[PDB]
Amino acid sequence: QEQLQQPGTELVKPGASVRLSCKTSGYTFASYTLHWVKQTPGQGLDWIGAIYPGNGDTSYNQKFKDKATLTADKSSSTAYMQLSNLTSEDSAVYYCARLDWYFDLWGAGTTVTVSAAGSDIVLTQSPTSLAVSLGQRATISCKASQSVDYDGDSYMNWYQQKPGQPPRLLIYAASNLESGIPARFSGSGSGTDFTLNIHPVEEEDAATYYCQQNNEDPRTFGGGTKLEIKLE
Ligand SMILES: [Cl-]
Ligand SMILES: [Cl-]
Ligand code: NA
Ligand code: NA
Repeated sequence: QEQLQQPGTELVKPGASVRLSCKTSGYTFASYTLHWVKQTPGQGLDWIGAIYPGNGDTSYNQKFKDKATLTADKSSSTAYMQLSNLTSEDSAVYYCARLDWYFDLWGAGTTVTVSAAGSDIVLTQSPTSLAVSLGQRATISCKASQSVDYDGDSYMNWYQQKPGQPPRLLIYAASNLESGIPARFSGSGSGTDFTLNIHPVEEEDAATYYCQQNNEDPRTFGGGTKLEIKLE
């Protein structure tokens, strides 16, 4: 089975550097781009950059160009991201993943806790949290600052992250259910406006949902919507 394995936690000091690892298995490491993603409560997910492990070629989001360095070690099938000059602003969970929807695969993420006691497309989700009773409908909006469409296809996906589990693809290209996702989920929209629907909601559906566009670089994500069950 294909896996990306990341250590759970790194507790680190301001000003230090930390090297995060992503040990891959179950597929040819050299042949698939790997991406790294930062998660925070307020900013949702941020695309850091990506590496093609076969040759080591990298691309970085301008905002992380000095903070992150991506490398790949083909002899151990492991990708690494160094974060340098740590500050409190680096405390976050960092995932490695294959982000193209057809190869969707996520590691469980490494929590990096920096501890000292002392024209990109913007995606806006609405609401950012909601509680819905069992059996009822959850509806969540994602709006982009510019169109994410090309040739009649929307380059926008939705991701779900259930509590304690890695993120996973839920809907790709606006309206397609990923394999294995239940029929109670549905997605609509085009251009700049998209909507996720879940009905009837079940307990398993409690999760954080994120939209993402990959029409233009850098790939960007919404800030996340946390759905809970409203106990009745
Ligand atoms: Cl809102
Ligand atoms: Cl269902
Ligand atoms: Na391998
Ligand atoms: Na596939």
